[PDB]
Amino acid sequence: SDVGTVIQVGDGIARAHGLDNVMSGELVEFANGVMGMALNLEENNVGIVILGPYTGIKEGDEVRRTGRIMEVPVGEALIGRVVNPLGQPVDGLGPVETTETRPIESRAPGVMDRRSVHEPLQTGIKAIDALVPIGRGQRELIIGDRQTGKTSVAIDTIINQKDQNMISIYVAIGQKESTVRTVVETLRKHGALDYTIVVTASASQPAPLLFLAPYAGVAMGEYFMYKGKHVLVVYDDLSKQAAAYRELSLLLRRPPGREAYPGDIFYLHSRLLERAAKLSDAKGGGSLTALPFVETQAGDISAYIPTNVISITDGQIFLQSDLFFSGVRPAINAGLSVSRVGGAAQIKAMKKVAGTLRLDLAAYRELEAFAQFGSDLDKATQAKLARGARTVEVLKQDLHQPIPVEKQVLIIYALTRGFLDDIPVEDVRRFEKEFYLFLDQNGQHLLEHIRTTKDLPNEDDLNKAIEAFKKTFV
Amino acid sequence: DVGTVIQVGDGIARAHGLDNVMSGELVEFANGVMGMALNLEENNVGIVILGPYTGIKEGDEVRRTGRIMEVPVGEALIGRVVNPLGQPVDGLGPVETTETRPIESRAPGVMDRRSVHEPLQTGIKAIDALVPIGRGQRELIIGDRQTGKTSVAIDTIINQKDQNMISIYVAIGQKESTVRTVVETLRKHGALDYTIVVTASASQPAPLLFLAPYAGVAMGEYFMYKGKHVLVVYDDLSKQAAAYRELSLLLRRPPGREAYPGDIFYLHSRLLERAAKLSDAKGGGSLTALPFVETQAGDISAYIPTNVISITDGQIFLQSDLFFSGVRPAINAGLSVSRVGGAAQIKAMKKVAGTLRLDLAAYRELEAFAQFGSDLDKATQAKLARGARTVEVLKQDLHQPIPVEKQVLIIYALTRGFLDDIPVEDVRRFEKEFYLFLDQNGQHLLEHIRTTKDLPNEDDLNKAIEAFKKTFVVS
Amino acid sequence: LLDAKASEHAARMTAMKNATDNANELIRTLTLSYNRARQAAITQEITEIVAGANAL
Amino acid sequence: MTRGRVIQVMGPVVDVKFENGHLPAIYNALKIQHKARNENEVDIDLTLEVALHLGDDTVRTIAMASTDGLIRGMEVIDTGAPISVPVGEVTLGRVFNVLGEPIDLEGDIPADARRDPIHRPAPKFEELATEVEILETGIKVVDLLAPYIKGGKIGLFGGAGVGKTVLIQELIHNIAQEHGGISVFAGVGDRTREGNDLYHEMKDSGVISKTAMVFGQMNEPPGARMRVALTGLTMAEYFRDEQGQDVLLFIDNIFRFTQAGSEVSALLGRMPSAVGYQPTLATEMGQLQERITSTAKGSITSIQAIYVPADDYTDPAPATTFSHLDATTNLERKLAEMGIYPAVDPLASTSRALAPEIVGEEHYQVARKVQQTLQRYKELQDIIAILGMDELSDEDKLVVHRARRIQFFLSQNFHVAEQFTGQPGSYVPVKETVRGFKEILEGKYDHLPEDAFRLVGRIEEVVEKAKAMG
Amino acid sequence: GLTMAEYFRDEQGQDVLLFIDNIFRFTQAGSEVSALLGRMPSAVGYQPTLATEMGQLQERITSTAKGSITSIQAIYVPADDYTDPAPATTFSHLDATTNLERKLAEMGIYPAVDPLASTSRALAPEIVGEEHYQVARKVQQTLQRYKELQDIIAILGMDELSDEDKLVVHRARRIQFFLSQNFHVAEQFTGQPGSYVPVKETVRGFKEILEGKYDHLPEDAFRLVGRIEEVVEKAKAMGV
Amino acid sequence: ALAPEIVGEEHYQVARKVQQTLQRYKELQDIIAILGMDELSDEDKLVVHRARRIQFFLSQNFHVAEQFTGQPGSYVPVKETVRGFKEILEGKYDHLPEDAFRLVGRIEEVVEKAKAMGV
Ligand SMILES: Nc1ncnc2c1ncn2[C@@H]1O[C@H](COP(=O)(O)OP(=O)(O)OP(=O)(O)O)[C@@H](O)[C@H]1O
Ligand SMILES: Nc1ncnc2c1ncn2[C@@H]1O[C@H](COP(=O)(O)OP(=O)(O)OP(=O)(O)O)[C@@H](O)[C@H]1O
Ligand SMILES: [Mg+2]
Ligand SMILES: [Mg+2]
Repeated sequence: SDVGTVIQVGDGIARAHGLDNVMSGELVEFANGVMGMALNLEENNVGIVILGPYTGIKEGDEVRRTGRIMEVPVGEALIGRVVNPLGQPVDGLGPVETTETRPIESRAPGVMDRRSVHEPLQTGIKAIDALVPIGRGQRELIIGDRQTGKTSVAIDTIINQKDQNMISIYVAIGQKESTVRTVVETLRKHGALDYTIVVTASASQPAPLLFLAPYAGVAMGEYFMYKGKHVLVVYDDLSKQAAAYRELSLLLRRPPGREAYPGDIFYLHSRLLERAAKLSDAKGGGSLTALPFVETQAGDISAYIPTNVISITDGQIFLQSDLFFSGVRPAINAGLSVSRVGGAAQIKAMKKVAGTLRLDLAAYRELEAFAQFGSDLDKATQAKLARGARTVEVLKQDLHQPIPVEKQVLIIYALTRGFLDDIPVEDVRRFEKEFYLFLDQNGQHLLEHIRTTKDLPNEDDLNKAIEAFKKTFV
Repeated sequence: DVGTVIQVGDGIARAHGLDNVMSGELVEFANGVMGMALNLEENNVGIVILGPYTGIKEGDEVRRTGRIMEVPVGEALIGRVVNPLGQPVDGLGPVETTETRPIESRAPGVMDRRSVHEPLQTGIKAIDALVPIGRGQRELIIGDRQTGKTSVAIDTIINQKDQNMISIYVAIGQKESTVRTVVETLRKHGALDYTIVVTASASQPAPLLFLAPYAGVAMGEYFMYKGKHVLVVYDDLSKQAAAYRELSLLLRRPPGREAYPGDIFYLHSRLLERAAKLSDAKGGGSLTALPFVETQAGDISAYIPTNVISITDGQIFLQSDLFFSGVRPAINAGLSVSRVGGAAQIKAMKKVAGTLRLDLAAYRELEAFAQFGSDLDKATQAKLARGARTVEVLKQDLHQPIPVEKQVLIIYALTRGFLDDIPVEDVRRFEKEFYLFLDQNGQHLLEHIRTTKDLPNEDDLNKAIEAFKKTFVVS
Repeated sequence: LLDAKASEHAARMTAMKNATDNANELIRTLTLSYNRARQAAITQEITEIVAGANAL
Repeated sequence: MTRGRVIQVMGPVVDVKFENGHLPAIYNALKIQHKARNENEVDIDLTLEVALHLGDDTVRTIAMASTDGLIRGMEVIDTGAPISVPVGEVTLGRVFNVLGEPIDLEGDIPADARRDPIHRPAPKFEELATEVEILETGIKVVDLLAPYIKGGKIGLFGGAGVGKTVLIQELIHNIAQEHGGISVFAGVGDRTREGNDLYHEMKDSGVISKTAMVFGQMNEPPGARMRVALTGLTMAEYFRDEQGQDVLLFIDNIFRFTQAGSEVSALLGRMPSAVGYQPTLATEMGQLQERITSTAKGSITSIQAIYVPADDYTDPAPATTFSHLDATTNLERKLAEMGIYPAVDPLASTSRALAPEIVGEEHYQVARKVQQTLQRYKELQDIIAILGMDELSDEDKLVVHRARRIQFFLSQNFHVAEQFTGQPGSYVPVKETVRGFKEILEGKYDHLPEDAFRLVGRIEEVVEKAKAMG
Repeated sequence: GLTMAEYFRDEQGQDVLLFIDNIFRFTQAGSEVSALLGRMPSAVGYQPTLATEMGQLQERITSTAKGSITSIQAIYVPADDYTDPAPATTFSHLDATTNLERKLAEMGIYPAVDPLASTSRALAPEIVGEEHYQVARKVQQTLQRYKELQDIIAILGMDELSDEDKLVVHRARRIQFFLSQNFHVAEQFTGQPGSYVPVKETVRGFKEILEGKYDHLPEDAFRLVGRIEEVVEKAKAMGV
Repeated sequence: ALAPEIVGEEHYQVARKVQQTLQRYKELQDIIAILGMDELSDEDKLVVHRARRIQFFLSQNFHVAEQFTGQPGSYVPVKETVRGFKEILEGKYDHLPEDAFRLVGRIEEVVEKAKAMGV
């Protein structure tokens, strides 16, 4: 029948006897009102994962079948609210008042339903827009270590999308609740909360809800994607999800391997990540795009969960601790950052302007690493080492201040064209903000054209404007 | 004596019934497929399947052969390609054997053994001169992948035509194309008329690979106890160790270093120790063994390489970076040794080349210091010239063996200082030109060494070597 | 002085070539020891995990 | 016939009981097709592969799609055979999945198509070929400095940018046009964004008409990823066996085939071995590669990409794969910047068929000199990075002159690049490249502009292309 | 301890300090009882529920709208391995962290604090001021540069290097010894009585070291001292 | 038994002093492996010369080695062994070359083996 009774209760996992017609992935309701998900079906016992406080479930209590697959509430009313992984409001402010539901175990859009990534996502970070392009539909990994800049990299992205016709979701997994309060508070002040959803899974919760938290977050975004608007999703640690499955499995006695991560770990992480796609015109041209985060201990890029997330994505941004403690900020290592789809997600202007920069940076990496010390040398090597240094400053940027794309292409046209040679390396930071003043007051014609045409203006006019400013500068 | 299977997973199987079974018995499934009984728990026999397991269902039938693990032997096997079980593979019909032997024989004891005293001439200048193999020595050919390991064994089997030897080749884990190719190569040189090739290629279930090296010596011991000398080659013992590691884990036997269980040393020794030089009471026969090991990263220091370096009476170490500088076959003289060697050389060769190692050992190390070295003393400069010719004198070619009387004559010249006159690039032509000069002109020297196993008149040889050097021309 | 300075620079050049060649050889020898160890630890942690799992 | 029921479920794994004791064999396949009786249920259309006979008439099974929604007491039915996919001319040009279903919206392959098993006993020693043959690819660098061998496994070490997809399509076009043989593409673990781009490029390059493709996605349970090569393989066996033609098999990354085997061994429960891999690494790896051989009728040759796990060729996974390979081609980004297509490094690519008894002595000598010439040029590169050209000796300047021409003559004008560039493109027979490189190596043609050698075919084309400049 | 501190925070409403000594021993106890409770093992012989238990305890230790708990905890790094599960999981729940290193303790630089690995969310220009932040990050560049340069010195030798490389090593030695201090609880351990340095003074002094004003003094005078004034006198006794 | 009482003071000062020279050589192993002996100064040079002498003078010719190398064996009594090390440590045999110190018995044998070379 549809009623069973609990025989073992412990640590979140309560086995039960009965419930013959349960499905794998159903919801079951205890008497206390806490819900649970059936994840094992032994020959005599159903294995139930509790999705709430378990201190009130005793042996012999009755557990009843909901009759429905695991479902997350969706609707326009969720925008601007702080919510649980289950559709339950947390910020106070009353009910979420949703209209319908979606499965958290959806199929990914298949081949013949997808198109090539064809359009940009402007993050407003000089290094991320120029050097490591993300286009709508890409899967991008931010992999790094504790205390390097990671959360900062994601937040700037949300703010710099204010003008663009975008929807953004933040999925905070395993984080201390004061930190989630600081982040929510930071965005409010910048006016960001009006078009965003924060989904929260604090460190006090049963590990099963940390496990559902990334799936609930994509299940909310896919609703808007199939309706046609573009959407962006950030997961605040996939390594903290991995751990929750490991705990939620080892208690149910599934067999173990490698660092004791069960044998489903690649099947779990991939399904979540592959949902992202740039649907085709028949599907209405919507798009998800995804930003998983992974934290690596002593930079072990070879560990089990890191080897796995480096593979499923369409690129990586590896961040290094020594660059941070050396003034390079954001601390993005150019050698280990890769983009499989790179070359299509930039505006036409940036493509033409940025090709030289990736080559110039590579030559500085090889050459400086030997010849910083030897000054009295071949003039070609001395000139090559100047561009490397200036480039590193032009790529440096401040916290919580994104830069619009038209201004990025103009400073990089200067660095690539080499007008900046005369300027010492040191004051490039202040100068980069100031060339910006001259451009606003005087050069309205060059900027009007770039936004409208996504294209670069006539060289003589650009050379004239930049050469004239070089006269003004002291 | 009939039972039924109850679990059939990944090769390992178990059967309820069979109450009286023996450890090491043969069992037959209803399929016509065979198996080995290895364990007896109180109600269930544990069986390892030696054939296709895709027809074996729970509740199927397994029956008792009535015999201990037995391999077919007889004179009819020579010249046929066969399975580890006595089953013909080349086509050509049945093997038509007469009798059987256990694959779990005891080795020849102490007092049932004698010391070695007859050579196993390989026709390879570096092995015969520097690292001798006597009949009955156990020697391990160890090198990284693609270093010529197979090249050395086949050169030996062809050269062991003239001498009254039986040779067996046991291919463990090798690619099937490489094995078919070897048989056509043996048929072209006429070698197959006196040999047996035993095959356990990589697509087969692991149990027939494991029993395969053992089967090789069960065929060879039949001939050994009847008095005729025999040689055996094992094409990868490190692939035999892998197959045991799988058979033990599925069985659930507990783990060791890497993952090899503790019976790896017991496995390898049971095989190697069966090789003995029997004494005159036993009829003076001999087995002899050439195991092969492949090592990761070309490093001698690792678990399976050091286990087999323990059981053998020496080793031949081959370097990949010698081979890629072109030297073929390439043999580091410092890490290669023979422990029974010194009795296994003919009298002329003991006198000639007990010193070649001094030129080679020293020369290989010296060229390292001198390249970086600012200066060389006249004594160092001279050592270098002599060393230079030896490396070129130890360079050979594939499938071309040199008879032993010709070996002692070319080594005498180099070890006598006459060869120093010839330039490096010309040394190779001189060696070909010398062997031809000896065939056409110098027959008296060649008759004496073969007949009396000993150096001929030094004065005639000096006279003779100066006479050749007049006829030779340079560049 | 012209012979002395020409021969010096040359001496430094020779030493630096040999020094770099010794360093690069040591890097491959050390790299293999690291790989051998990484493989070793991974097997140990797995076997301790499975030994307790087999007991319970 | 006999119908079973499901008595256990945990993630990808399922157990079935067959009460009469009439049971399925170890690699057979089972269907669940069920219509929902009440609105609480979810309809299911799953299939499962057998793995162990556990006892008490029960069988352990790995699942080929998602197991959510399963209710024990479901009914499962046995096909009497392994997974079987359609073979013949019906498969050319269309994309299929592991089950043999068509993923393309190009109709459904009919019932009458002959369907043959994924799992089959491997080819025998009375059936193989005694003598090595070399396969002429029409590509200058590959045929000259790293000859491919029929019946061989070739290894592609490369990433993005260097352009795997151009090299694969040009090989499929040259073999189909000149040697008259089809190809198969089996992308084990292909990223979905990549499958769509590949189908559009295979179509827009015109190559599609001569190839059949199997895609197994990352989002599938591990057993699907593992058997996906075994279906691409069983399609190619038909052409060699019956159409007797020679065939080419491409595998997208062999590492994911081994890793899926590791994940299935963990689910089923086998104790882990060296560095956490399956106990049976070789018996699984060996049972796939040995099917790829040259039987008397015809041959299968394979180009397989590999990813070294942590730049450790000593790790258990590379060592078993590197056991089987016969040639190795590396693609390096540096060349793909200067202008050389295909971007294959002459000095890091090697073959076991570059030997005078396989190629013949004139081919062996011409190849050995080319490598000597280039390696000496590379020593002068670090000197030219510090200093000027005329600061070298005249012996080193001659090495630079000839080497720079050889690198450019190694390049070639491909046909599948025609869409992108007006240039038509050319195919070179092995005798013509061996003859031509012998002429450059005597210097017969040294009185010519450097760029005359860029993206050209036969050496006589250089003569005419020179005249074009003047 | 926590239930007592909670009653004072919530009902009485006074602000409070909590001191917990070696919270690793909480995590370690669970392991001992895990096997006898019937739990399967995880990672390096640890409980299957490590992150849960740490979360339940740690998420109670908060400063609410009613009142504030300032909380100071000692953690033991299980086998001198910061990559172990118990420290790694713990690192996610802190606002400020100081890491102690035995290599510094061997050199006698007490308190033995890593100036690079120790980071707090409050080193932001607004929460401490522009003058403070400038000096702090500049010290962190000097000490990271000294770390890479020590490898080159150990094999090739210090005289081989440039004037800028020499001046980094000069200043980094002084900065690292001037981070050491004479405590009152070091009265029993070191004889000398002890010092309290106000924040304004610390910024002045570290700025002088970075600008080179005090580089004439010998390095041995910067060990176990409080204010820069003292360092001048300590040198006088030596005779400089 | 390397105790001043059991083996005597003479056999004692000599044994520890040998260990002190050799342990320094291990510390200097990882520097001389890269640069060579140009980096070494003063005491480093003298210590490496005497360590090379000591390490080869601990090697011997055995009667059981006759089955591998044609040389005869040697038995060195203890009073000779202790006496020999002293002269190497003092530096009385600094002039003789390192290849003359291998596979020899009592110290004199090194002088005749050097004289055969003439180096
Ligand atoms: N671009 C930047 N400019 C200045 N300060 C920065 C920058 N990026 C990061 N920081 C500072 O360095 C730290 C970075 O915090 P962040 O949250 O990125 O660390 P994290 O360890 O990656 O966090 P998490 O544990 O959530 O992943 C903070 O102290 C922050 O103020
Ligand atoms: N002395 C030689 N002179 C010339 N060519 C040789 C010589 N010895 C071997 N070769 C050739 O060089 C290559 C050496 O590879 P080979 O297969 O013989 O090595 P192997 O160590 O026996 O291989 P494996 O790892 O499979 O055991 C082959 O192409 C072989 O034909
Ligand atoms: Mg953060
Ligand atoms: Mg071989």
